[PDB]
Amino acid sequence: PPPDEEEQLLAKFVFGDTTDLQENLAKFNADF
Amino acid sequence: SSLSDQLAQVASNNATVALDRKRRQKLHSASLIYNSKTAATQDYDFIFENASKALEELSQIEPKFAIFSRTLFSESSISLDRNVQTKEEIKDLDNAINAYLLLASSKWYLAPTLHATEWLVRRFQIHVKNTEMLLLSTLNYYQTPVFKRILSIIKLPPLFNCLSNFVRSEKPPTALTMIKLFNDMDFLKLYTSYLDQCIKHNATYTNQLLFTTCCFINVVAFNSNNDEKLNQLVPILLEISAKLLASKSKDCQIAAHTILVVFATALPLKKTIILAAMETILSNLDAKEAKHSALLTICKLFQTLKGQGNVDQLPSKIFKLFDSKFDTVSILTFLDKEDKPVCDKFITSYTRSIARYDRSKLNIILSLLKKIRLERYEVRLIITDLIYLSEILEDKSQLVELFEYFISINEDLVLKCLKSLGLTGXXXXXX
Repeated sequence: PPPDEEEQLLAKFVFGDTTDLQENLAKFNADF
Repeated sequence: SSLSDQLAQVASNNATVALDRKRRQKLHSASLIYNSKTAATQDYDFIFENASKALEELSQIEPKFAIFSRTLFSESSISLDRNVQTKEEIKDLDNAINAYLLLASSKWYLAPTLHATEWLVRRFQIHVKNTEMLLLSTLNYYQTPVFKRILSIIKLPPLFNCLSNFVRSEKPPTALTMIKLFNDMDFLKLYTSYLDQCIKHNATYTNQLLFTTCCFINVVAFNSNNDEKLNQLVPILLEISAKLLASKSKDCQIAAHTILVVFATALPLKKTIILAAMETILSNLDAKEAKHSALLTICKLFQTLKGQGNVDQLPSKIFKLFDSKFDTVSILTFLDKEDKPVCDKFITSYTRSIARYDRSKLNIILSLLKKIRLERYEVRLIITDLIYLSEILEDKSQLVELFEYFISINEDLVLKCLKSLGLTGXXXXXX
């Protein structure tokens, strides 16, 4: 059984994850 | 070297690493808004409330700050310390904050940017790690009280050693000491690489872009003696003004005119460089208010140089481009201005190019000469071309009326050029 989204939103919050945050850093260079 | 030299080199690399409590109470205590006692007693959680509440106001002023709340000003970005992360991840934290201080630098008089950057000061340690792009973004506010606070935190880099006497000083850093910064040949090479980075994002604002040139004029001014110093200076300044003309913005283009005209009067540039500069001024010249400033460059640029080929005909790609952006009627309304600038050495190169390339409109070539009192050698150098044109062109009555203007004034000048080339009776026989 795979994890859903709204429980995985609870995952990155409760486990103290920054992997969602760290990927948003390397995604952008000159978005303007 | 010695021991204490190498062992103070470790101190710079761990300038942010909080090790003892007293080390933390010195690093965390410094900030932009709160004084040294009330700053040390508050969480990052407290600071993030005031920042994210303020940053949503800046997103209302312009929507560009909305992206940083996803990455830097997000709630998950409290746990991340710089020191824990790898070397590739830190450069992305720099390239976010370097992208941040561009957008931040414009709205810097406003109160919400002071509460916004402070969390990016105190959590992300930009007053130690990257204080070049912190200071280069905010280098134009030297009179303001907000830059006096910015000095009261930063350990100054080795390139900003001129301001090092103004750190935690009473009075603001004065206007000449800002010039002693820009007088260095290395500090300019930042402020190029800051500006060409700042143009690519197309966020260059009016008060900033004045203070660039108002320093870049003075650097040419303080070095107007040392001809060696100027010779090594224009790979720095003219490569800006080349890239500063490539801007879509009309406001950036007028700044390139201020640096070009000032440097051209201070150093006689070559003919090929001035014709190079005159194309790039012509090529990206779109708006109204950029055109008026652009015409007073070529008015002034052609008078700076003087030598053989001073009054040469313009090249083909140059001239029709100049006819494309500047009209032959609009150049006449320009000469009728009661400012009446010295348009003297350019138009005698403009008129000769008409005589060779276009030739359809020589009604104008009379009316050009009534409006400007020319120089002595220029009129001779014009009339030689028209007499060459008199033989070659399929003979025309309006060309006869041009010489009637020179039968009116300087009759012997018409004779002496005919006595140099050709016959006296043969020209009047030709018409």
